[PDB]
Amino acid sequence: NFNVAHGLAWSYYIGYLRLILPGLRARIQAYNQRHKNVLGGIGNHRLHILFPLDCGVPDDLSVADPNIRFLHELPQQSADRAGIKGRVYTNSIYELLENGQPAGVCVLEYATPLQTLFAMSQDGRAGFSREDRLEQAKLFCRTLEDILADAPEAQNNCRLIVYQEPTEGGSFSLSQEILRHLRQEER
Amino acid sequence: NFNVAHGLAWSYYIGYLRLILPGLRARIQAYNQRHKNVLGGIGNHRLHILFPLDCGVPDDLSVADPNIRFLHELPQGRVYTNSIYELLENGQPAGVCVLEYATPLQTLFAMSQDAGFSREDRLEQAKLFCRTLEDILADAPEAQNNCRLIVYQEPTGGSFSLSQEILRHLRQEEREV
Ligand SMILES: Nc1nc2c(ncn2[C@@H]2O[C@H]3COP(=O)(O)O[C@@H]4[C@@H](O)[C@H](n5cnc6c(N)ncnc65)O[C@H]4COP(=O)(O)O[C@@H]3[C@H]2O)c(=O)[nH]1
Repeated sequence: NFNVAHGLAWSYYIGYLRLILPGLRARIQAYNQRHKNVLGGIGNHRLHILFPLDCGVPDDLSVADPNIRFLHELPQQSADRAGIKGRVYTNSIYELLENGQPAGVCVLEYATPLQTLFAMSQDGRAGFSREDRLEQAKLFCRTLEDILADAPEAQNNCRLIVYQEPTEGGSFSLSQEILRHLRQEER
Repeated sequence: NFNVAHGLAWSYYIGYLRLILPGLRARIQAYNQRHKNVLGGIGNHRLHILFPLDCGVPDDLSVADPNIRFLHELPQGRVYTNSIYELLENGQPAGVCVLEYATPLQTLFAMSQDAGFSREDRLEQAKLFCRTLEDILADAPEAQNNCRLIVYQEPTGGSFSLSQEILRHLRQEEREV
């Protein structure tokens, strides 16, 4: 039984989003304070989560797209978690380039449960192919969104950036996709 | 839909157990080399995962039992650290091991506190989570030999001694070595 998406959504919400999002805005503030009249401030205070519905996450997106560039990590959030003293949650600020110059800066990351789905389709078991990985990833996204619609505070502290990928041409820039979202929160 | 246990089991094995267990021996013996002549070695090389079925998972193990005292961190993108604890019995140290809870049970717990999820629903997801993960471990001798579930049903305050439950499993593991 590989019907796993509902689990992934509730696990992501309770085990990460609802634990890390109430502290995010203060760790962005803290970082702005440490480098205020040097680095320049992060204005957008929401966590940007990439959701590639093919479940293709690279281990270093900075080296993936040359228009996405690691800036700094936020101040760490260390916490005792279920017997693990000092479990560490870290988050990263990235810069986005457009047509040469910089154009965006935000706290950004991939939705980690999509890696789970990815490993599941590669593990050699019988009834879980990319087809199923695809429908699981969309059910995951759907359920997580349903969950956030009933959590206004968490919904106001992050932004979900969902996209498929054309596996052919330059039909898609991920920086372009992120920049459009940042210019929608514009509003 | 609250059939969550299946996603919890696959999540916990694929995104954690599968990724930390292979290099657990090496972190232990690096610790043993660092701390041999002073703090002392860690004999038992396996991760011990507490699995309370009532989903009572405090973040500090000493709060669940004063006889479980933190000894030292097991050190070492995304970072994975663990905690070595020592078990007191009759006021004296009786066992040492890398020990932690199965964090996803906290997901089950918070779901019951809400929506559409009751305490019995929770207990049955906890039991389904347990069976599926144990099904997965039986299929992965690699991972199966380097961890141990410690499954129990008491609210971890009482005349139930969680430290005794752990010391029991620790001795049984020494027996089949
Ligand atoms: N980006 C990011 N995501 C995280 C982090 N911690 C958790 N998550 C996400 O939320 C997890 C569910 O939280 P939980 O701690 O209850 O999970 C359980 C947790 O008990 C265990 N685990 C994973 N990493 C660690 C860890 N570093 N330390 C201790 N336990 C860990 O295995 C986790 C499932 O891993 P996963 O597939 O990455 O699952 C999502 C994972 O997508 C994190 O630090 N960074």
